[PDB]
Amino acid sequence: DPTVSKYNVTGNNGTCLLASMALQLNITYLKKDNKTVTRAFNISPNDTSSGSCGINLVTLKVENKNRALELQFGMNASSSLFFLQGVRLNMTLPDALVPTFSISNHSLKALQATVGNSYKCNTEEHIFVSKMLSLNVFSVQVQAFKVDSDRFGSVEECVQDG
Ligand SMILES: *[C@@H]1O[C@H](CO)[C@@H](O)[C@H](O)[C@H]1NC(C)=O
Ligand SMILES: *[C@@H]1O[C@H](CO)[C@@H](O)[C@H](O)[C@H]1NC(C)=O
Ligand SMILES: *[C@@H]1O[C@H](CO)[C@@H](O)[C@H](O)[C@H]1NC(C)=O
Ligand SMILES: *[C@@H]1O[C@H](CO)[C@@H](O)[C@H](O)[C@H]1NC(C)=O
Repeated sequence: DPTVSKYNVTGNNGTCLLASMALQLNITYLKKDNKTVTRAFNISPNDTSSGSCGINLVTLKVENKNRALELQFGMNASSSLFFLQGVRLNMTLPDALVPTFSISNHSLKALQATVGNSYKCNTEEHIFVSKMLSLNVFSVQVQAFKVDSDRFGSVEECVQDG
């Protein structure tokens, strides 16, 4: 299993993202020898993390020498819901036909919960990013935008955990 890592993003108005989650990139690509391969790359506890705050956009970037993954969270003030709305990936794969590439999708809606509550799920979710890339959220507790007393709000647990 991927390792559960903790994340805290703080900016001008304090903490805007709390997360405890295990993540894995599942990528299908063409190797130099013209063959297709599918590999998993776990987000490592060792990765460098950072992020940014705002009232429309909250980001978390996890990176190392060969890879940078950015999660973008959005929210709808009229509904007071937050959600993962985007994924950006930069990667270098030495054995790929195209070694250095990017994959993105900014039309996502996952990990959705009420603003002021936290999203929690222990059931693996394979989030489609492109035909060739999924973000596997192996387990997660996450909260974006509004954070009170620097801790998770009440849990909204995915139905599948039942
Ligand atoms: C902080 O709050 C102010 C006032 O609510 C808002 O205008 C500003 O965009 C917020 N900044 C961040 C980084 O969330
Ligand atoms: C990917 O690389 C481009 C160009 O260097 C950069 O603008 C972008 O922020 C990078 N994306 C991530 C998620 O680091
Ligand atoms: C934002 O919330 C309002 C109120 O529920 C709704 O009318 C609107 O369609 C929502 N936007 C999106 C993108 O869901
Ligand atoms: C991005 O993800 C959304 C949600 O699954 C999907 O509807 C859309 O087709 C995706 N875009 C691409 C280019 O894969």
